[PDB]
Amino acid sequence: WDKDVYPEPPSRTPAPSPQTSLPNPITYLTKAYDLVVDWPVTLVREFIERQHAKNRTYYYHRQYRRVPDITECKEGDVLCIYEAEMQWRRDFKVDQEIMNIIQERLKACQQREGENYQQNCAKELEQFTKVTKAYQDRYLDLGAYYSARKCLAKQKQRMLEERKAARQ
Amino acid sequence: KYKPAPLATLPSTLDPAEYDVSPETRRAQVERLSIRARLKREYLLQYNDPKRVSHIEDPALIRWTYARSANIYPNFRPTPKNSLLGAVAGFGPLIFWYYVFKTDRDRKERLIQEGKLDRKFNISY
Amino acid sequence: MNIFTTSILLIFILLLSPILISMSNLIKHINFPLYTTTSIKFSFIISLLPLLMFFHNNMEYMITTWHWVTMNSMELKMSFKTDFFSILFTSVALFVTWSIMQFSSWYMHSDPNINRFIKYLTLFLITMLILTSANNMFQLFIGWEGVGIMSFLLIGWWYGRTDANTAALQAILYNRIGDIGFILAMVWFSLNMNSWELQQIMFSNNNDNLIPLMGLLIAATGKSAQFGLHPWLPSAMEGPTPVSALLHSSTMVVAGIFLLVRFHPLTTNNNFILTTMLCLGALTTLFTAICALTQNDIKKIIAFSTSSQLGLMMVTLGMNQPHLAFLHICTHAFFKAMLFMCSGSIIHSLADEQDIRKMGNITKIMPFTSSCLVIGSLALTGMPFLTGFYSKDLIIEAINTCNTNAWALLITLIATSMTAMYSMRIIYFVTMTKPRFPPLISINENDPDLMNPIKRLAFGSIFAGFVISYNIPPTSIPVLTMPWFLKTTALIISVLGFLIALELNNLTMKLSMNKANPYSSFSTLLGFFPSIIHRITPMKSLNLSLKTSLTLLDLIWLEKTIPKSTSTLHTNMTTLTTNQKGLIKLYFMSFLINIILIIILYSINL
Amino acid sequence: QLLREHWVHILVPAGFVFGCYLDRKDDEKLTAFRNKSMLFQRELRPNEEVT
Amino acid sequence: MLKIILPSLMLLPLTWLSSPKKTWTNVTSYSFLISLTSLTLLWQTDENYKNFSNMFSSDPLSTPLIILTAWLLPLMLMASQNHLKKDNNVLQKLYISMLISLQILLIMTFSATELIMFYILFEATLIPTLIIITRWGNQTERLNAGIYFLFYTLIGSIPLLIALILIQNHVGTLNLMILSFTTHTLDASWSNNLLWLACMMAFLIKMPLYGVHLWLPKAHVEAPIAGSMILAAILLKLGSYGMIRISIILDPLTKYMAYPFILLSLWGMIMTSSICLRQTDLKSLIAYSSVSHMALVIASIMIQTPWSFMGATMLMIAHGLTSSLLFCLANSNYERIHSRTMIMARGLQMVFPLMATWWLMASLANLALPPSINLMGELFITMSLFSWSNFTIILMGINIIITGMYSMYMIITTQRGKLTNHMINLQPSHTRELTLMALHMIPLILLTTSPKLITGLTM
Amino acid sequence: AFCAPPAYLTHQQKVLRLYKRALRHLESWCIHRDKYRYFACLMRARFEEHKNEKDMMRATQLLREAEEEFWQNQHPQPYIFPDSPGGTSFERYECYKVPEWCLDYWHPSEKAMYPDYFSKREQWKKLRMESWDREVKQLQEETSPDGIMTEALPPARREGDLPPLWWHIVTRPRER
Amino acid sequence: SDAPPLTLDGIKDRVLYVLKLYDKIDPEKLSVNSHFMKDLGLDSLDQVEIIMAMEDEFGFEIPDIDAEKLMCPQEIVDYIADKKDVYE
Repeated sequence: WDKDVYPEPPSRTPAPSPQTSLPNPITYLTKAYDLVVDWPVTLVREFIERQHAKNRTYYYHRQYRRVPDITECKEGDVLCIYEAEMQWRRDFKVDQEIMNIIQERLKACQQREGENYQQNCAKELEQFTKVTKAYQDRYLDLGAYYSARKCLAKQKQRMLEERKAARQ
Repeated sequence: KYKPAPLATLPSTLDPAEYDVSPETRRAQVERLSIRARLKREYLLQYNDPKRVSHIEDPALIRWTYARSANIYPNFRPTPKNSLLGAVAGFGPLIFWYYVFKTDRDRKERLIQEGKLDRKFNISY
Repeated sequence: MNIFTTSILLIFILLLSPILISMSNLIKHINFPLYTTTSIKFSFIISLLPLLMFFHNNMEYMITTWHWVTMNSMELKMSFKTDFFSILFTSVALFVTWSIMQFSSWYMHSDPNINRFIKYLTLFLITMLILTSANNMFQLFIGWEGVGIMSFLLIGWWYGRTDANTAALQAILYNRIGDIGFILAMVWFSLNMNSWELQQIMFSNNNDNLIPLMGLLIAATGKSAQFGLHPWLPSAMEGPTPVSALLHSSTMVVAGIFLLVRFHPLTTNNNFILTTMLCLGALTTLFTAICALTQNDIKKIIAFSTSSQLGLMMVTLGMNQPHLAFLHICTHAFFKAMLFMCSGSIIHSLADEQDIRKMGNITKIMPFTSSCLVIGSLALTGMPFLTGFYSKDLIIEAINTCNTNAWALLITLIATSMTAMYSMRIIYFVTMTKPRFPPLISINENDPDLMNPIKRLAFGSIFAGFVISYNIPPTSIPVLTMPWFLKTTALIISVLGFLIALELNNLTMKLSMNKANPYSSFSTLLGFFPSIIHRITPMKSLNLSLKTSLTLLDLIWLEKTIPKSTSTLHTNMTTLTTNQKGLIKLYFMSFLINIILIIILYSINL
Repeated sequence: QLLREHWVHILVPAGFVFGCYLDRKDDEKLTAFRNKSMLFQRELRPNEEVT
Repeated sequence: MLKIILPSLMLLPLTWLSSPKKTWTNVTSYSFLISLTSLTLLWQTDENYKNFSNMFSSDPLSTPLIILTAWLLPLMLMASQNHLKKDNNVLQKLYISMLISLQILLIMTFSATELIMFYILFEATLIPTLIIITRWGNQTERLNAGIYFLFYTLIGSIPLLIALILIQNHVGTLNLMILSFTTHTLDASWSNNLLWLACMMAFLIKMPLYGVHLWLPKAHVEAPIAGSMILAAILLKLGSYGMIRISIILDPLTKYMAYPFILLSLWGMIMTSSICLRQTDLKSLIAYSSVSHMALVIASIMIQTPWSFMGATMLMIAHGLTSSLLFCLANSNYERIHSRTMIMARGLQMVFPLMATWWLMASLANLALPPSINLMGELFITMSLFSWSNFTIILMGINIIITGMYSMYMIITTQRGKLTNHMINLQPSHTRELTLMALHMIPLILLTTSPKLITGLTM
Repeated sequence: AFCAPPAYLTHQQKVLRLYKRALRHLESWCIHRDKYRYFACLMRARFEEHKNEKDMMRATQLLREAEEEFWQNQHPQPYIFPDSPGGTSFERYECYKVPEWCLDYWHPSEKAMYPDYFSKREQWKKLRMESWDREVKQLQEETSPDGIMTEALPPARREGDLPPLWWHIVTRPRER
Repeated sequence: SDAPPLTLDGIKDRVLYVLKLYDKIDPEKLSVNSHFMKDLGLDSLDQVEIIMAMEDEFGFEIPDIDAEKLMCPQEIVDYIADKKDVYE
């Protein structure tokens, strides 16, 4: 749970001001709950974690070495084209998951801000619009048979248009 | 007062052709009765027929299905208003929908070529 | 922050547990109805806790239990949004369903498949709780269609009541006609915002966003009762009274309005919807009140009343008092259910005679149900402090206090009168005239499973409205500055309805022979709208599906064209090429023609 | 006796065995690029014979 | 892949030589073992597609079809175990052999890369179907039905082959993913247009449009349970898979080479869904429903959007299973009665109390009741079509409505009325047919649970 | 609903049916039974006025005007009788009204219990086959070659022997 | 809330109760077979109103086909018994 990734803003908790001559039910209710339910559950969790630690196991994260790109890849030849296209599919999937992360953080921020979502929930919306212009200019009109070649054609046509605009 | 219709037929009583006292028409009614009674009796000599291990066959049902399913093309004779309704149902609506879709797509295409249509958030399509 | 989710999942787990038991073999040994009733009671007692914590913190909650899929930047997951609306609707629905289950356990003896009935009920309940406390529009569609099919089954429980099948078909057709616009909304949002969730949809609070609103609007008109698509509510009554109450007094109809109110943030910036919510919902307060003056069947009358109240709530939405609408849903449920409960008791006591025309002296012969029925009738009229007031009268304030269309306001007040009108109609024809029912009598209401539920529901219908109106956070800013003839309009006009109903019901005597007048005939026959729609639309659509498509395309032309044409063609060519007789005098002439041809071709082509 | 009947249950297992063996032979063919690729090119650590 | 095929090539001699009292059980259980072993393909840890040789391959779009086929085999077996009960052991053995040959061909084709191998297998699928339909029917028009089937299919087959040749010559090879990594773009002239045609016409003629839906009803009616199953489940899917795998080259033609076919597909969906209301013959109703859904599949295949492809695969699998199930139910109600007609037997649910809940659970999956892969697919496809144009939700909705109608019409003219009194031949449910229903259903539950397997290329 | 009607009708039954229909619609219009009795007596007087008349002309004229007045002054939503068509119990129990022949396919482990009742089915069916063939000749002997028949069914002109076609009537389940 | 079924004695006592409360012609002494038109000189109107009163007394409806032919209290009772399937 990378907190640098998921902010989890602070929690400005309020204080209790029970000004009356009657007792708070939640006090006794939650006390009895935390008493009867959490006790056995917590003991069992400790048991499980101890068994874990005694028969521990590890697993790593796969690091995919990099390779040349479609550019430095002669037409007709394939081996290169394949070792580039699969890398590109990996990048595509990673960008999609990034989009998911942004959306999740956004919904969080929204709810956690409540009715003030129009003022304090505008920062993340800007990251969203920017990231989304990127994902658009990259992967908008490819087609289910998408691939590095079509993405490159997109990039190149867009570059040509921008450059013609600049020159006039 | 009241008028007929294709839905709300003229009920039994009000029908002028009823209350007739024609001997020929009453005889036709009694002939219908003879027919229906013969049918019901032939049916009841099987509904209760013991030693039976099967069901009944409804030849009216079978003939109705035949006439709705397979007796069609043989007795079918092409004529106008028929060829016409067919060509209509087979051509008209397809082409209407098609003009609609083509106009819409060309609108969208020229709009984008201009570079206007707000496509923000259309990331998945 | 752990007890909360614990409870919110525990209620669903409780409702599951019986269904699971249904799979098992214990039912033949066990009292499934009592089992389920008590599980529901404990589900309610659980659901209560959220209310306390919420009124004490006013902290909404949002949860994502299970991650279903990840469809390339558009994920899906079982997400709940425990806010005021749903956290309260759960409690109300359970407070009603417990009583309904007791009533059924008493009302459906002599029937074998009672455990089946109970399982169906609790399944609908699970689906409705899902729809209520759901956030993802997909989960919401799940609730939608599951409710639809459950209602189908329940209206059809007696699968020989021929017209019941047709009623169920009506229901399904109209619910699908709503699902159309709902899918429209889902699609528009998944395109223009990439997400299905209300959180990430709220950011559509600036654009036109009119097509999805039209979609939700059609969904409301369908799943609820409105002008175009009401006719399916009166027919359900063909089914039993417990479900005709549960599924048609506080559920399966409030769903559309619940959806609209959950989507209210985008409805405050569209001044068209704000209007069309009045020419659609207020109208229904007339096209059913009319039909609620001559109809004899208790259940039909009650259903038309329900349509009226739902139109009223859509009106208050149109003019932007959504929390008012929701509170009215909550309150309305209580007594609109107790009425069906009392009616079912009456019927079962008698020999299945819904008709008011064959009952009377009900007060003396049966004081309890009559007292409760009067309670409910006056509460629906708008008696000042019976949990009807605490929503109805604020609504009638706003309706005249805001910039509301004239005709809409006017027919709405007319309907507010017709409420008292047909309520006193029930009263007179059932509770004050003579015993026009058969001679035999086997009354019995001293049974607890039928005397306790009504008692609990009456206490609720008397207290909960006040309790809520004083305990909920004050969502909106009211208007408390107007003349008396605009602050007390509902009260005055309901009293007017009482007086007029008394005068007319007493005129029913005096040997004033009746006459088939067209206004009343219209009212009784619903306005002829079904009588024409359900008699032409089916006929034409089916006749087209037969003539053009089946015969004239799929059996005639698409066969005469390709295959039979090829057949005739090849057949004729074969007839030609094998019409030959065995004569060398001819075969050789043909060989010679061919030789000539070949020579000439070579000559030309060099 | 009974084998004439209860032997047939030996084919399918033998078919699966033969299938896995044939796939093993195919994969032993195409052995080229065993470690010459450009994304899984190791150093062949000691005592770790080839894939 | 041989691990999936070879045993399916051993079930044949097994059937031939096994004794009568035991061949059924032996072959059935071992086919189930094959179905089990057919899951190794699901170890798709990473995105690198699976390739076993120059002759075979697998993929996320093919694996589902493979498993579904290897699992529909034994269901055909079982559903084919009460009729032909008075037919000789040799004849029933022939029947089993034909079923198994169908299985093997379908697997080899859904796996193969070279479209020419795909094609020869796609056309060898016929012989067993034509045979099964002619030699085991119950009416007389089965002959004309088989003829139509065969000749529609071969007319399609021919120009497909001719275009495969033109390709193999212009391009160097036909292997897939090489066609991808070395595709190009076409000058978009009448030549390339007719090429697009000769490439898609066969797959379409197979996956029926409005214009050529004619051989489906005749087949599903005159033919028995197994032929109906396999048609409604796979022999249509072959066209869809071929079109998906092949359209990779014909870019961009498919933007303006689609309007007529999309229009036809939608209009046909609508008209056939309507006919499903007033079509007496139950199996004919089911067949036209299949047409109505495959039209959605086609409209989603053409426009080439990822959402669309995933929805196509979802709805494909769902319809396959659901149609097999509905046909099992029809056959069941037929063996007791011997009349397909819908209005003859009525008012059941008083003697088949459970079976209904195997009728119901099908309709709800036909009318797109969620949470079901059916509705997920219908909905994603409607999304893609809405993006492609805003004036198609109309037809989507009309179809949804007419389906919600005729599904319940079918439920209610067979399990909602009042029981007849001359159907004394109502042998109660057999554990066998109950099992078939449960097996067609349960996988729907598990896939509704975890569909990531059943998505497609884009996921 | 057991006996069947004749093809034609008579003025008598036509007028009777008009009378019953009008009186039911009046019971529906005018709720209180006192008013119902009053107006029913009035209708009775209206009838007894023209009763003694016999001229087919006046008969048809009055009948066809009466039917029009009835159809024009009838109740839109009349008083249906629950156990009869239109009501809220018609067929309500047909979902439970199973026939007997479902019995034969019971399992012996189930008909093990309920033994007595199944001890009497046989002697009932035995009361059917032993007296079936006879029930045919009774008609095939009296199948009057005149060939003009109704749907009625003659009884067992003999004694001891049973009537013809009693199966489709006997064993008809209860109404419950 | 189902009351008990109906028996022949109850049916007969009820029918006599009603046909005695009748006032037109009945001399307050009805034989179970006190034929209406023959043995009491009644009218078709009276007979039909009797049938209607019985319909109201027993909730259900008697169809015309048999209302026109009933001419005996014993026949009415036999009809009701064969309709409600009484006397197990």
